[PDB]
Amino acid sequence: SHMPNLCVSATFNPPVITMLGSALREETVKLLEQRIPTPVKFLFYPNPDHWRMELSQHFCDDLHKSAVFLTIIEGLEGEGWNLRASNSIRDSESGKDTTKLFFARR
Amino acid sequence: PNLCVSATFNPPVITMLGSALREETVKLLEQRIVKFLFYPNPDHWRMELSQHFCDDLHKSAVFLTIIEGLEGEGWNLRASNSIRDSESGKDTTKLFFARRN
Amino acid sequence: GSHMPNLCVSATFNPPVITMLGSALREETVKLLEQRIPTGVKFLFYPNPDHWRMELSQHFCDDLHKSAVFLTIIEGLEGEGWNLRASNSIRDSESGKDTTKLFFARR
Amino acid sequence: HMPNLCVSATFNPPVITMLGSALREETVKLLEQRIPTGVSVKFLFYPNPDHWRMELSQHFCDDLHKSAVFLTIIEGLEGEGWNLRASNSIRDSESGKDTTKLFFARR
Ligand SMILES: [Cl-]
Ligand SMILES: [Cl-]
Ligand SMILES: [Cl-]
Ligand SMILES: [Mg+2]
Ligand SMILES: [Mg+2]
Ligand code: NA
Repeated sequence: SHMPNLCVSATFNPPVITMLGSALREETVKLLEQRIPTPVKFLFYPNPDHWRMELSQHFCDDLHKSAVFLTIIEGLEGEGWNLRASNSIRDSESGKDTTKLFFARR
Repeated sequence: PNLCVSATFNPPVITMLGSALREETVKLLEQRIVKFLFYPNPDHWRMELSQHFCDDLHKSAVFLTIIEGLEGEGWNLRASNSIRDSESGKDTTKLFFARRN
Repeated sequence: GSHMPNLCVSATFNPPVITMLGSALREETVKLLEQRIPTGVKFLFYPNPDHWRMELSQHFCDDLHKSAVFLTIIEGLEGEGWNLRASNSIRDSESGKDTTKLFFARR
Repeated sequence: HMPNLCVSATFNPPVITMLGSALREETVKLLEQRIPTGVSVKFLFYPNPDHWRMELSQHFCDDLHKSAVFLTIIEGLEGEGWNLRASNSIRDSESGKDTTKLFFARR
């Protein structure tokens, strides 16, 4: 170990954001839960340990999805997490798209 | 500061989000890639090429011009992703940039 | 082999099938990942193209566990001197399977 | 002013296109030799936009061979001074074709 990474995954719609990473501190999660709506919360779950936020009453179009990704990337960069890679898929039957963002420590 | 550029085809619709994006950078891209129009909430620049059709090769050329234009302005490419929507027949690609500072 | 070797790790779901390509991938790295991935079974070697393959036949990874699998692979490989450079993913509507690729370069 | 390169690969049959004004023909020839070796043909030049295109009409690549093609391209380019920065991919359900893009920078 000693090489911590972070994965943020975002599925739409409705928006469901998950954050995974062994060195991810709750204080980082709390900073992002204030940025993303700009009083919805991230809930913690184990195996694998992660934080999950669902915006049940929200619908994001392409522009607002771009804004969500940007706020996450900017918030995490300020916390010492650098963006290294991303990927995305769209599921034709559910009509949902999922995007993953991978970060490394500097 | 970071920047997200999103490009949907077809017709081409290019959106650029990032508070630190200069209007001078936007103008350089306009000449490289009709104009980008500014809109608030969220603050962004949007260019729509209604009378244009870009095939796979021209989509690659559009991405390259955007990346090269932004690199010269101090924005480094960090990641990308893409999806194709089977019902609309449209594909959307995102390009993420970070400042070299 | 002018300037530094590379790796490609591909993962298809479901069931999870992980493939690792790259001539410079040492068997010691493959063993470390074998211990890591279930925590988040062995890799078998096949030629033409040379690669390591692991199947988890009795497993069904939801989206969260897919993210955990990618993270364990990235972290394991980073500790071994392999830096993540890019990723991509597709979903096949007819098979219902998604495939994600992770590309690494030497430090 | 900074040169970048985009390599796009569509399957099946495999069609590889390379765009980037600063791409040397020596680099094109190197990849021309590497790509068939990864799966075991030439790249043709076309204008508007200027690019190199290779076909393998008599070939059908499974997911493993697609990974091998991407890896050979990345490794070949890295030796030529091109660093991998990003990738993306889509699958078209009606044509049954998948397209992957690989972006490289000289820096
Ligand atoms: Cl992607
Ligand atoms: Cl990427
Ligand atoms: Cl897709
Ligand atoms: Mg994709
Ligand atoms: Mg990507
Ligand atoms: Na990258």
